[PDB]
Amino acid sequence: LVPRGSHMEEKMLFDFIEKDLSKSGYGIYTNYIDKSSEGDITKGHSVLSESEGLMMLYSVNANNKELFDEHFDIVKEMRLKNGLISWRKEGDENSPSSATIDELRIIKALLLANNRWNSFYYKFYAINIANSLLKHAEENETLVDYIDNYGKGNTTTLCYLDLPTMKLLSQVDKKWEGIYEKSNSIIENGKISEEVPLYRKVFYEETQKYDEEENVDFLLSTIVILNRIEAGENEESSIKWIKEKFKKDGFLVATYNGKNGDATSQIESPSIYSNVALIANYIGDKELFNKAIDKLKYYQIKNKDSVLYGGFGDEKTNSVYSFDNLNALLAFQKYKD
Ligand SMILES: [Mg+2]
Ligand SMILES: [Mg+2]
Repeated sequence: LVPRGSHMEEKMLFDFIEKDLSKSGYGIYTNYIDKSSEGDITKGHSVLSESEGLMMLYSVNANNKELFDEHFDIVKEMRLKNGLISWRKEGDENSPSSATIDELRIIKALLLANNRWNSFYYKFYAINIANSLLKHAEENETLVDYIDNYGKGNTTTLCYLDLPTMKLLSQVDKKWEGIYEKSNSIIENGKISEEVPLYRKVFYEETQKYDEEENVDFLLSTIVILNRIEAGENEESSIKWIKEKFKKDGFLVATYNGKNGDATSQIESPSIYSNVALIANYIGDKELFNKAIDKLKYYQIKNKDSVLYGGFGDEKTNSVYSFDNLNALLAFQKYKD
């Protein structure tokens, strides 16, 4: 009953990300190794604003203003002439393109930071980004995924529709209510089936229709589900489906058949388990939460002699993805034992 080694997993994982996947003043690397042997992967030590946005969310949750500011300073330098944050940098070069989901994740961290630390600067900077999203990515109240200096795409991935950020934005300015309402309508009209109450992957603004994939991308649906509930919307049937599936298979994998709900992949991911844990945390489901956390504990590299100690990835090849590690850090942050 006296806690022993509380927050150990979080510490180990933060230590790995800070010492082994980061460079001071530069940011969080996308992969542990910049170039794989044989050259298949080549930009491992680029920095994604995805990674930075995740670390900012973690910092505000951790009430760590110093760490928050250190990653926000890197993001400010990734800002492009259109007001959006670049998707990626390599050394000193920013990519001229942006993804809506990264912009919205950063706006969310900034608005949370303003609420937490009473610092208007974060809020004003978030507004600049948000106004640029409206100017550059919006079409009939729908935000499209992709934006560069020449124009924008015409597809909307449902996991990009960050309802919680749009809700926060609506509290600052009413123009965001229409965006929230359209986004939520896209989500609500995109259920896969009654048997498998997960979500479509993409919405096509031109036809107002969804993809027709037979398989559900599970990670993406967990993102949509987490977004829905944090914004106060209803996900009772989807969460039941996840809880039943996790209970019956004993694991969750990358894809399921949209008709009958059978696993169609053998691949597990720390990002899937992270999201399931964040969902369970949010709704107060302790059993689901522990089940998801147990998977993350199991896959975390526990070997003190591995350079990957504390992290997630393949010990044999030193293959590591920042995205899985950062999502795991967010889940372990909720784990109090
Ligand atoms: Mg422990
Ligand atoms: Mg280390």
